Amino acid sequence: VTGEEVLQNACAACHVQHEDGRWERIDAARKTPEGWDMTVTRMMRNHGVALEPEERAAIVRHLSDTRGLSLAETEERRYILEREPVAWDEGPDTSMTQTCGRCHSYARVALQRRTPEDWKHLVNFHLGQFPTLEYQALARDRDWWGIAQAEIIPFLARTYPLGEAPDAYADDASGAYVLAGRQPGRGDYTGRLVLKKAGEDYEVTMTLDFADGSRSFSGTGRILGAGEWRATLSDGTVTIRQIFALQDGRFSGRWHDADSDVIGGRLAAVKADAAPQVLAVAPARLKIGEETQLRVAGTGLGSDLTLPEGVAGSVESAGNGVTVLKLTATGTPGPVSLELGGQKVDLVAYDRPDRISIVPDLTIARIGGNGGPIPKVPAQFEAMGWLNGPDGQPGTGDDIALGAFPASWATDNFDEEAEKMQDAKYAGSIDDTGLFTPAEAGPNPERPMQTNNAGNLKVIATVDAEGEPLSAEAHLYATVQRFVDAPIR
Amino acid sequence: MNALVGCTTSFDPGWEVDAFGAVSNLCQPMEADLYGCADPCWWPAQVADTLNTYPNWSAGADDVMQDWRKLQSVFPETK
Amino acid sequence: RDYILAPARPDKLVVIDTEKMAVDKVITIADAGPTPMVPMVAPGGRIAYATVNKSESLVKIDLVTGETLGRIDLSTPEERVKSLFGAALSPDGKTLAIYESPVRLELTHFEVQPTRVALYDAETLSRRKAFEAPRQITMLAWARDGSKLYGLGRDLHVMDPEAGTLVEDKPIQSWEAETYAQPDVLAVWNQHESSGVMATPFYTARKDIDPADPTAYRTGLLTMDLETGEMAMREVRIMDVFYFSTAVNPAKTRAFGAYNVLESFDLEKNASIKRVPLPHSYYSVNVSTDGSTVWLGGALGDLAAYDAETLEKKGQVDLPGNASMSLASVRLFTRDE
Ligand code: HEC
Ligand code: HEC
Repeated sequence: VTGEEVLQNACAACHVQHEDGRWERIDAARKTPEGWDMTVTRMMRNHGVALEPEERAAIVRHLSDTRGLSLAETEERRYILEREPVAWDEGPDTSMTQTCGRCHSYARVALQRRTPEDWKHLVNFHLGQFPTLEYQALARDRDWWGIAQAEIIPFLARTYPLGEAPDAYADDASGAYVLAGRQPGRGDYTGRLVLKKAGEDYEVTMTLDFADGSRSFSGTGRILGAGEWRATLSDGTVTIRQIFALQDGRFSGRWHDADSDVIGGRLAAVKADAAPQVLAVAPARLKIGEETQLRVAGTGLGSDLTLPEGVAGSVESAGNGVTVLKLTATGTPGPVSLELGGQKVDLVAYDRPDRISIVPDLTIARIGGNGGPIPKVPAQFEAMGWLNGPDGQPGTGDDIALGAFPASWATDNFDEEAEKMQDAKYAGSIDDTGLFTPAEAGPNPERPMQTNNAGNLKVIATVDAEGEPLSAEAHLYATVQRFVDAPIR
Repeated sequence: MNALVGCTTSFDPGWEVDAFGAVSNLCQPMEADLYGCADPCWWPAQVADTLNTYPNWSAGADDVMQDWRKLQSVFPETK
Repeated sequence: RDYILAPARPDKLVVIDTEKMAVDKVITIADAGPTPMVPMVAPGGRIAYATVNKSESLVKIDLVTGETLGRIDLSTPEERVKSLFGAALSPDGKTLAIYESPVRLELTHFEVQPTRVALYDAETLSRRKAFEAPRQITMLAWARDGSKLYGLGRDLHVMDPEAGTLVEDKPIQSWEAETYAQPDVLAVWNQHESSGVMATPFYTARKDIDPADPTAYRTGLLTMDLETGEMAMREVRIMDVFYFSTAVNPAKTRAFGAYNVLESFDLEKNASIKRVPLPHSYYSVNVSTDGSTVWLGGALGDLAAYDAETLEKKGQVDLPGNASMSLASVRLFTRDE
């Protein structure tokens, strides 16, 4: 089925196509593929618009291909599309953050462009569909409707004007690619991404090579609009989703477990036959006076290695997107760079980290399972190491990152109140990889008021060697299930 | 909680977290505040609003403490 | 003789005999889901009214026979109307005042309409008047003499039902602004019948105290006396806990607030008397005619009775099938023995 077909056979039942060709509402807004998915879903849910699976997919794809955003228009807000768990969401000012980011992310707003009249219709949609909106906290404290008309609508119109849709990707992304990235909780990886065009989609296989092993996933993907790549792949009973941006023949983005989007990894991929280019090096740190194995991922790297003063070593292997080095740093801690195949490789020499932090340092986990239809939502943590830097600055905007370090993980009550409730006892547990698994959902008769296995927790990580005074904490809210969720939160 | 992406910041008493930055002021148990949130669609981005969008969401679960397992997520479970 | 009229999802109104501490009658309403919202009892305790159907309709029912006597549908094909939490029957039982939050439903867009108050003749259930009203009004309550209609919004709005106008605003948002931060008021519970006083807790803070200091936050009590027509607002304690609603006793000497704890307040000293914990979260609060029993409801499916002086639990009445009351209003009425 084609988009034009669904527009005329389903959408036209209510949406008027003006004499100029443009459609009422439809041609007065631009948004991401996820955005269009949500709008079409509402037409089906709220207005009884009957759509077969093929029609639904066709219209959403058509809208993404003709009325989407450019990749630049998504800058600073891609976290919401990637379902990135380590993120921060806010509006341009207190007024917009409180008014438009108190239910769903403000990113949902920032990833749209509309005419002034349409932004007006959108605000009317909100108070019309959610009449108690003006009675809720942050709304009943002001003349919500008056302010919406005089300040919010004009702000949206002025800040996110319609503009023009970008041209759709028009090349053939088929071929073999080399990739590199990392998965919080497991580590760094290299690999391959192979695309094979099939009609308007692509057959896709992604292979992830970690230090301890490899695994491949196969499925289907497609490029939406200017450069939004979306794909679903599987291996056995495991299914993952790829949310990448494709620009200049290079993929970048995040992939995640289809059943638990908090679990996933980030990567970049370029054509395997490309000129010398470094994607990443793992590890990116060198423990002074200790020979270590380093995997430099990239294309056409070869074995021409030029090392600086404080580092000596050699190339152990090369080819297939990875050149393995054997290096040893000597001297004072700090940034160190070398060249391989004419490309710069940045590392960091150190004897011991000045401190470690927990990423994320504030997050949630959600109870689930227990016979219910909503699965638990875990929380992944990683202990990051740092170097004070030149100005000492134990924890400021100039520190040097050392990367994730293996560590011992533990949970405990955040404060006295949580301890009285024994939250740490019923809220769940964290394993040796920093993965926190929440408890069963539903009222727990063992707790006071038969309350849920929710909890106000603290996550503590402890790393290794030299001076060994490395510990960091994170604030974790083991909270309740969410019954409403969407492509864009 | 700008860091708690996807959670609500309207604390009446809230859904993911309460006004005191904890979870003890949320309904005890959550099931006791579930319909108070659902029926007037107080947190439509987190709990199904039966006032307009999902009128039949709680059908068959009148005894929320006993039948909470019947309540479904309205998101087909995807990315 | 005291009785309680409590809504139970998805389509019921339960009459509870407080003396027998048992269910008296279960009224089932057609096309009422997901839950009745605001019930009202006419003088005599025989006829009642209740908003239902996502607050878009209202039915008249016979509390003894359980039959639906009539119905009012506020919505039309081109305009969806929500009464939300605003619906009140006049003291003489002849007029229903219904709040209306409307949205016009065009082909492919919505058009929010100005909020209104509609007056219906109770006996015939006929729409008799409609006038624009302030937005953000939760509860509507009649003056005891029936000459004024009050609407609790960003200010206490005093409307003249006969003229269909807003004649006076009693300050809420600006109350003692030189001393206190703008009052935060969350109130959707209709439960003033036993005292003639519509009351709600509100939250604020002393402006001259460090906002980072807990001592800065205070809990106040707002009381709108429907008989005298006077509204009072005053601090009653330093805020350490939150209450969803409050009810005043017939004597007008005490107020009781509840959520996760139950607390009694002395309205003569404007101070706390006692506090006790609760087995689970509750929303609604009412007081018996003799003022000796405090009734908690809402949230789940049980009405809990507490001694007004000791706050000791006296008993519990479970609704049929433990059907939840959600945030619907729970009323207490009487029948001549
Ligand atoms: C009548 C039964 C409809 C059909 C068929 C379709 N749409 Fe619709 N649409 C309808 C209404 C009443 C509204 C306004 C209220 C709302 O839910 O927003 C809309 C609105 C839209 C919009 C704008 C939404 C916004 O973000 O403000 C879009 C982009 C839209 N509709 C798209 C759309 C498409 C692609 C349809 C064919 C599958 C379609 N609509 C059909 C009513 C009806
Ligand atoms: C809670 C009461 C909300 C507030 C405050 C705002 N929004 Fe919202 N928004 C809410 C929901 C529950 C939904 C999903 C509705 C559905 O069923 O599809 C949305 C959706 C949006 C969208 C997407 C609409 C589309 O493209 O089809 C946008 C662009 C949006 N919201 C914008 C927005 C703005 C600008 C707000 C401040 C005035 C705002 N929302 C507040 C819930 C709530």
